[PDB]
Amino acid sequence: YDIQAWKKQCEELLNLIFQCEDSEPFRQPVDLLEYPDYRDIIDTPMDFATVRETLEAGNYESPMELCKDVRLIFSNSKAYTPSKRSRIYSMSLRLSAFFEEHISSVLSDYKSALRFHKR
Ligand SMILES: Cc1ccc(OCC(=O)N2CC[NH+](C)CC2)cc1
Repeated sequence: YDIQAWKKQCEELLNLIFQCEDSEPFRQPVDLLEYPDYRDIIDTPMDFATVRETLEAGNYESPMELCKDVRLIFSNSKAYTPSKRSRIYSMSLRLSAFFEEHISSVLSDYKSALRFHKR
């Protein structure tokens, strides 16, 4: 029933993701000196520090908005990878499975709490 519970649930999930070795390439923006053509392929860079900062600033209204930004991290990895067998893309696939496994109840609980609020 708690309409606000998603925020701490997302903070905790972000903490687990930061602790995970698979999040290393995604903890800060992609290095434009290392990948000089990055912005010719990727329109909207996104990373987990930006997600965490947006959440802490009180700039997400729902866990759906947070989930859209996290999914953008993974779609940017899929778009920039030169191959399906690349190291960073392989890490993003595992991290995405972990994120999706944990975010499902956060989204369901929030949507259920909002429906209860409007019963
Ligand atoms: C965001 C992104 C996504 C996929 C990439 O695929 C190539 C890769 O994973 N590497 C080749 C270059 N090494 C220095 C690191 C390993 C690279 C960057």
